[PDB]
Amino acid sequence: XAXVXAXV
Amino acid sequence: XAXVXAXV
DNA sequence: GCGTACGC
DNA sequence: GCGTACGC
Ligand SMILES: *C(=O)c1cnc2ccccc2n1
Ligand SMILES: *C(=O)c1cnc2ccccc2n1
Ligand SMILES: *C(=O)c1cnc2ccccc2n1
Ligand SMILES: *C(=O)c1cnc2ccccc2n1
Repeated sequence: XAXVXAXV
Repeated sequence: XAXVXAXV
C-alpha cells in the first residue's frame, strides 16, 4: 500500500 | 552516467 | 492493491 | 559506464 514507484 | 538506481 | 527514478 | 525505491 506503500508509495515509494506505484501508488496503491 | 546519471545516479538516480545505478551509480555509473 | 502496483510500479519510477537518468544520464558522465 | 547500470541499476533502487515498499508496503494499506
Ligand atoms: C501495500 O501494503 C501493498 C501490498 N501489496 C501490494 C501488492 C500489489 C499491489 C499493491 C500492493 N500494495
Ligand atoms: C516503484 O515502481 C517500485 C517498484 N518496485 C519496488 C520494489 C521494492 C521497493 C520499492 C519498489 N518501488
Ligand atoms: C551516463 O550518461 C550513462 C549513460 N549510459 C549508460 C549505459 C549503461 C551503463 C551506464 C550508463 N551511464
Ligand atoms: C535505478 O536502478 C534505475 C533503473 N532504471 C531507470 C530508468 C530510467 C530512469 C532512471 C532509472 N533508474
